[PDB]
Amino acid sequence: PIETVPVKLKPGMDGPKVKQWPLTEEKIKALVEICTEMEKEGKISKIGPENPYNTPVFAIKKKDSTKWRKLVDFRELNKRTQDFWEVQLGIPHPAGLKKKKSVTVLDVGDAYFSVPLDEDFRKYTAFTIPSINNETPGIRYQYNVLPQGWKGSPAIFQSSMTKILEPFKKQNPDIVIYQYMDDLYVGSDLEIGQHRTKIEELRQHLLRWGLWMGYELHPDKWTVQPIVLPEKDSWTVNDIQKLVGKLNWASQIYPGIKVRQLSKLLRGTKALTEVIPLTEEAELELAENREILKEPVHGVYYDPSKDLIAEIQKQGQGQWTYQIYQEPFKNLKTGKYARMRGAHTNDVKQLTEAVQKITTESIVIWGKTPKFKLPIQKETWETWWTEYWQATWIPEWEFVNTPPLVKLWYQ
Amino acid sequence: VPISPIETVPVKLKPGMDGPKVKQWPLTEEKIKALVEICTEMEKEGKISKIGPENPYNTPVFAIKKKDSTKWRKLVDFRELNKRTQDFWEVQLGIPHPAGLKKKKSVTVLDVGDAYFSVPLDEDFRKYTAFTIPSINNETPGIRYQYNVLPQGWKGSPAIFQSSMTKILEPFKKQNPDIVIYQYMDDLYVGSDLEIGQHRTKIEELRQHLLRWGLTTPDKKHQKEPPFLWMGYELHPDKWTVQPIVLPEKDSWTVNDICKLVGKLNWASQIYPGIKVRQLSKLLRGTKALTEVIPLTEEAELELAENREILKEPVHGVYYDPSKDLIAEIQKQGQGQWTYQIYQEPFKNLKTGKYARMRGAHTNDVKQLTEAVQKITTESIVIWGKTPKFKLPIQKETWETWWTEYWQATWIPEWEFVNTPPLVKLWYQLEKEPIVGAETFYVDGAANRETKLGKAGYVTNKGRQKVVPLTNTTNQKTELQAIYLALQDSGLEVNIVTNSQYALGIIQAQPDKSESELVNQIIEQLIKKEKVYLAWVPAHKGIGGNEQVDKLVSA
DNA sequence: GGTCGGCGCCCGAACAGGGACTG
DNA sequence: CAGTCCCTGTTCGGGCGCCG
Repeated sequence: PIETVPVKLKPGMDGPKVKQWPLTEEKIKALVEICTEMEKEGKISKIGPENPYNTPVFAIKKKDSTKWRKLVDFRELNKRTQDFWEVQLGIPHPAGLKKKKSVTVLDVGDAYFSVPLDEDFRKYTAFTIPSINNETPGIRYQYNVLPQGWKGSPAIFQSSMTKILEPFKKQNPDIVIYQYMDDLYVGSDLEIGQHRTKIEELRQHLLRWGLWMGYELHPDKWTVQPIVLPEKDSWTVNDIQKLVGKLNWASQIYPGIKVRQLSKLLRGTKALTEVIPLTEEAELELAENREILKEPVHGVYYDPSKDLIAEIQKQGQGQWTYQIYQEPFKNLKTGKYARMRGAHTNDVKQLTEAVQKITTESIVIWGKTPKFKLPIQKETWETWWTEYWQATWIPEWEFVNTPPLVKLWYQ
Repeated sequence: VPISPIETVPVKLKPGMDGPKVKQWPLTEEKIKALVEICTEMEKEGKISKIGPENPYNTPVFAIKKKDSTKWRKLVDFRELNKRTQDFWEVQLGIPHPAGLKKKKSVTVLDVGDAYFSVPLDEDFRKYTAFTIPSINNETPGIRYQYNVLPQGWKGSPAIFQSSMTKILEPFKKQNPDIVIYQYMDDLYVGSDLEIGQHRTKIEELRQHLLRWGLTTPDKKHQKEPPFLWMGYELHPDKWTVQPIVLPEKDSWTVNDICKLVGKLNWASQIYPGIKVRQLSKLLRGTKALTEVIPLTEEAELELAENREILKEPVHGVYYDPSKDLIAEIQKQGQGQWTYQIYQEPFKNLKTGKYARMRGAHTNDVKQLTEAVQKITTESIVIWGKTPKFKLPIQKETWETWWTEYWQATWIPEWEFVNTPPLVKLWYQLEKEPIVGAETFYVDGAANRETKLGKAGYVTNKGRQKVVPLTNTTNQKTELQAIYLALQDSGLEVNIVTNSQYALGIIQAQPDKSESELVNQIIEQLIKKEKVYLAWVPAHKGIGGNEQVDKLVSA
């Protein structure tokens, strides 16, 4: 008996038409039980081939989670409804969420099933469940409530969400609450003990309205990865050549970098392994360049209208560096991740984990999901990435092949 | 017109479009008799109805022969209607392969006849399915009908039938969960582990459950005893094989003949291991005419004779056993070709296959092996829904050296090493540090965009030097040529310093094959070396001999 | 015959996007 | 400076096979 919020696509665009990719047996069995149960609860209903729209669907398990979770790749749909969740019902981003001692994520996706979806928009939420060896044709469904993973769902539920959070925000005014997709980010400066206690208070505060998760974060302990120069005592020709190329590449970010005196040491046609003593003018040029790399880049600031872009570099031995920017060489944040799951045995698992950790930090700091430039081939990525995904959202990505040149971000 | 028991599917036209209005083709008198004989029969059964001048739409119609039968099939040239009809989402996501079938006690195959003619069409949509049947006289106006059931030739007929058929089978599958029903268009593979007695009871239960909705299961197409003819295979209680494959024996081969031959070979490579189409597909490159005669090369005639000898022996696959693990083993067949077999017990192949794509201008065997594993993994999840264990002809240390040092993310699932030559290996290893006591080469190349002329050379620390004039070249080819010179005139251990990102980006990927002859010559020189260290310096910065050699090859 | 849909392959044409050089 | 040429990769379309 709830009124439906009318939703329309962006002008001059049709719904998503993305084919369903093959799914493993443990995933198809998980989707059949969930779709049958959701159909029994009236959340979804079967459709036919007269619906020309479709969206891929697969299942996941969150970190340390046994139950399967239905996930839809609404990325193509979210691109075609972008003016709705940014212009009309936009959610403000609290700048203090990243300054809290502890932030916890809660999967509130089960609450969207309480609000019905607009009748005219249900045509675009269509998806298909495949069968093993194509035993049967595609079993198709469509969403009758607010779908999990659609950017229009938290915008419609925002009015209902604020009224539920008002009794808790009044009792705890110093606690910051942000909502992005099917997740709820709660950050506070409380001690870790009473912090988790206030979480359980909100868990029961949400259970009495018709809604269980525990992932913790510590944004105050997030570090950046600056560009570092080696502290070598004996410099060879090859060492100075690599240093010049690295400093020359770093000059595109820090305009004050100079390599004039260091290039003067590479005047003769010397052997690479030959040791070269650093002149007095070169030792000062090396010390000044180290200090410039300590300085922050001039003129770098976040633009809310520009899209975020993240580049990842595999540096081997379980080391992965990343940079987030909107304009080239104007990087908003650099970093490095190490010893993640699958280190020294699986690159795809580490790359999948790295994309998740980067996207999580982007939601806390700016409230946006960046577009990734992944150092992997497409077919390699599109084959295994679903086997390691543990998040309810999915960022956009493209595939690059930039062979290394000099190692700018890792020593 | 009575109401069909099956629910109809609402179909619309694309907004801002009217129905088709196209003139009928001139038909042969033999096809006219077959059409009027069928049109009058389908009209009696309530499948097509007469229409008057109030229907301003029309579409062509013709008929082709049915395979191994005197009956004809009616088809409609709906090419103009399909353009203006709404888009449909096909529910046929793929193909049912016999390698995914599980061993069942009893098996029954049946095919319903004129199935498109047993499923109704949307009432508001029948007006656009108007067609004219020309009479034996060109002056006779002709009889105009409209379809009341799925027309053969319309782009929505298969998509509507496959979804309507699944809806009818859902109540039977819900009441009979342990019954496996492979549903592909108008063919039903019904198997069960029930006793042979209760099997035919459920078989007749389904033939009556399908009869309640207007679907007839004739006893002519009914199959109760093996071997079953299903999806172009021969299903036996323990093995399966494809129906007999016939290759053309043309004395004069056209492009069309080669295309048909390659297609049949691709179909055969599923169970017939060792099929190669490399040299036969090399006959289809750069050709323009489908009917152009092309002589067979010596490498193509040998490849055809080998494939003919493989098709002489009888091969057979087995069925999937979910209790034991899935195993896939790959062999390097030819330069750019790969073959694989998927099995659970030794020499009992579930199915075979091949992979041979050339991705990129420069690649190695490790890249191609990774591509094949991915092609097999996707194929396995389609059929069996799981990733098989791999037996790869690559050393555990060889792969460990590759993926750890490669800059891209690469990975292979759980696999073990099999010692079946030829073994995939890395042909040369670039050193990570400069080599002590090795001659250092500073190379560079340049060319002119207009003259297509340039130089390429090097300067060493021991005073060695060389510059070579080059004709009809580019800036990239010279910088590669400068490296090739440094590899020719150097000892077994050599340090090479370049400023070409393009040249360095190709060599560090450790390729063993390339479309460029200059790269293959560089690869050949790299294999002969013992220690090779590459390094990149920015050009035009006065670095070592890189500025000295940049000025020599300037023109 | 010159219908539709599904799936696979092999080829070329067309398109795309980055790197080094030039008015 | 923008505008190319060079190069390489992807996407798409058009053939053939197979099935219904």
